[PDB]
Amino acid sequence: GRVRTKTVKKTSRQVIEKYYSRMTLDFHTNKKVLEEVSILQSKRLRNKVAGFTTHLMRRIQRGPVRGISLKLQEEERERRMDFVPEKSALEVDEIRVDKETMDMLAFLGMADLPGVERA
Amino acid sequence: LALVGTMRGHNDVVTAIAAPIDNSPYIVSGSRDKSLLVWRRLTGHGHFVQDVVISSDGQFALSGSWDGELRLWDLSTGLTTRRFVGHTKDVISVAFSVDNRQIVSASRDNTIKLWNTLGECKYTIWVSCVRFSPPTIVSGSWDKTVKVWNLTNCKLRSTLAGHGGYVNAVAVSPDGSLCASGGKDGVTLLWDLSEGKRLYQLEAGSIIHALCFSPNRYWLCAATEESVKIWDLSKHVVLKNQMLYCTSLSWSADGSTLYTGYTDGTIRVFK
Amino acid sequence: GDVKLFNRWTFEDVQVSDISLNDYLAVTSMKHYTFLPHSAGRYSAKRFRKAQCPIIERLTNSLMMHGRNNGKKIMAVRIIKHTMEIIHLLTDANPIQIIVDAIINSGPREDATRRQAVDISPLRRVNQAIYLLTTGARESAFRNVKTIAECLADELINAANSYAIKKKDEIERVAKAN
Amino acid sequence: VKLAVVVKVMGRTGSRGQVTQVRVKFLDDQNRLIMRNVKGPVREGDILTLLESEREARRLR
RNA sequence: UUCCGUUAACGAACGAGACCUCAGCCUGCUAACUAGCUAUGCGGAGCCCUCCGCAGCUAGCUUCUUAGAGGGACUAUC
RNA sequence: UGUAUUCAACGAGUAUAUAGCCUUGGCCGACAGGCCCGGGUAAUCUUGGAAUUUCAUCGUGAUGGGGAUAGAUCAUUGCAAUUGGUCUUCAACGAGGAAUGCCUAGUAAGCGCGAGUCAUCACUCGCGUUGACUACGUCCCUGCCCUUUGUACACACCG
Ligand SMILES: [K+]
Ligand SMILES: [K+]
Ligand SMILES: [Mg+2]
Ligand SMILES: [Mg+2]
Ligand SMILES: [Mg+2]
Ligand SMILES: [Mg+2]
Ligand SMILES: [Mg+2]
Ligand SMILES: [Mg+2]
Ligand SMILES: [Mg+2]
Repeated sequence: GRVRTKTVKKTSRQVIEKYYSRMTLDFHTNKKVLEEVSILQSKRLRNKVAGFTTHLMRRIQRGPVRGISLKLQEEERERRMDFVPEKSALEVDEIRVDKETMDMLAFLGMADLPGVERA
Repeated sequence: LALVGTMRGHNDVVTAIAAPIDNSPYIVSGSRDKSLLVWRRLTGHGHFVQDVVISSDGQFALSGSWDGELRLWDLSTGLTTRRFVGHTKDVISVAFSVDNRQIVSASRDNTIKLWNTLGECKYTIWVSCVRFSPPTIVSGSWDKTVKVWNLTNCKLRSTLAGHGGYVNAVAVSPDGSLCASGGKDGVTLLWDLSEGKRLYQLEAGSIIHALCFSPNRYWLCAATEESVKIWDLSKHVVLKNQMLYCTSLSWSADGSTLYTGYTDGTIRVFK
Repeated sequence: GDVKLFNRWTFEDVQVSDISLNDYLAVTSMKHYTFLPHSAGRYSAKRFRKAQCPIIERLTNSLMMHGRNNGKKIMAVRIIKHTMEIIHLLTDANPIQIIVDAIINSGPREDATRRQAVDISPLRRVNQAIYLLTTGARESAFRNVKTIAECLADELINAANSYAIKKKDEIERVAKAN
Repeated sequence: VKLAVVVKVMGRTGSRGQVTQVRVKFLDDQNRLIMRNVKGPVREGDILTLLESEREARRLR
């Protein structure tokens, strides 16, 4: 039916992977770019590829997908290294110690640690 | 800026709105509906027309279709005064000359072409929309650069490479002393034609279809996808189917109104 | 209005005395009422498309039987015109009204299949009524002095005592016994 | 003679799939919802006549 | 066995799809005396107008037929 | 049945011997058939290309539906009798038991045309015309495919 052959799926994925810079949302722009950035013999295969690429741009304009890569957030790197607070999330005081852990710190550990609590 | 009215006489995207210099009420809209309109209908092409203009006398209409050809039309009779054929790739834009006797066209063939309105001498030099200087010619390129030519010998004058995105069109001052670009970067670059150097930047946000300079207000109206933005030359914006994008902006000769070419034919006038 | 059947019949007089068979009959005098029941339109493409087709088209298309009569819609509409003139001249009323009355009084309500009894679709109701009327006219016309128009007219008025009503009677009797 | 409007269609049922089981409500009393079966073509929003309004049905007959 | 995914499998060959022919749309192009359309001129009948036939080595055109390059549809929008 | 309107496509068509093919036109012949003028080795010439549709005699009768079958007769094809013209003859046949086959849209069904067959004689392959009912669901039957399962089958349940 209207499901897409692995060839058109693959070629759409590759053209988006290497040519996401300029390609736009309109189907006709997609096909007029495809005709010169790649060699496709059947015109209707080219039309199928262009429409599929348009559909995946609709998919990607909302969020990332599992198909493409390069510039690995969608177009720009440095997504999670910026999530470094000026203070570490791990606290050191009154740090979550219970009765049995108190018995542990009475064992080989030091019972006078800075983060010991009576909880 | 307020709503004047709405139009619904079009079934596809209207790409160019052209108005006579004489301010006469005979404007021509060239659309990718395979049809034109006059505010008379034109259908002599067989593909999707992109760029339309109006002669200096205001009694002719020049429009180019995506089949790869151009046609200058007798507005009254609705017939072609002349054709222009030889753009193998689809044409993208048209413009007249300083004397409105030569026609400059930009297509998908990575080249620009100058044609005589009556003469048989034609010369050639993805080039986006072009607009001649009212005498250099400015043009958009396929590498985020804007080229300026020389009309004396059809030679390249200079290149302006400061744009982070592609250039979809060009803007020139009404007196032929400014240059402006725009694209996906959303930052419109303004330069001076004389020195060909980067003057300054304006921030919009996304693609601007048409950049129109106010003939009297010395302003700049840009059809940004997020919101149409108008600057005064203080560099400050002192205008608003789940997808909503304009296609062209046109400054009226009077200066108190403006006309927009939209997607679903809703041509809107502001005043 | 400016649209009349053969420039003779006015559609803005005929109603339906039921709220279950309205949309399946194109008798409303706002649209779907035509000059004659002959049109080269496609109605078998999608489901429920023939509901938009005029009733007179259905009646004239169901007469092209048996195999010696199909492809002769011209005779069909000529005969329907003749029987229409007969009905109007006799009854002194709008023949559209008589056609609608006959159809609305010739549709069976329940059948029995699988044997359990259960209802009938309204589109199937009008279709069965038209088929029954055409077959009854054919039965009354075969090997008889009568022409097609005369038996069609008699069956149309008698169904507004008749073949179609007795066929519906026996079908409903078989249905209601299970 | 209790006219009913088809409210939802429960897929074709029967040996040949000729009967189609639907849920209906009465035009005289909207709030009463029954299940019945209908031959022929039936779509939602239609109005259907009957004779006996007391017969019940089953889901996916 | 078309695809997305799941995945002790990974990467591939056929088949399918892809392909080719014809038809369906083009008042867009190419150009037609072994194909046509219109006007005019002449002759035919009841100046004009209704009207049939014949020429005008270009009256003009390819809308009507022919045949070629092309376009159009890709499920894009709701 | 008899008058009178009239709308298609596909293809095919010469050895020029007078002339083997397509045949135009004129003449003769009720028709079947014959002579003359000739064209086309082809978009040129054939190629100017039926059911249906106004009108009427039938009149429900195995009747002008039907024409099986026969006799008399003329001519064409062929070396040598196949077919076609005229009249006369006018059988069964008044929707067909069990069973049974095709088909979802310009399709089925109805009507012709061309080609193959060919010295002469039309079923098959295409062409066009008129043109609908229902369905647009299902695995009930007849099958096909996949998964699980059972097997004493493996020529494989006609085991
Ligand atoms: K004349
Ligand atoms: K006989
Ligand atoms: Mg033509
Ligand atoms: Mg196409
Ligand atoms: Mg007759
Ligand atoms: Mg014809
Ligand atoms: Mg008889
Ligand atoms: Mg007989
Ligand atoms: Mg044989």
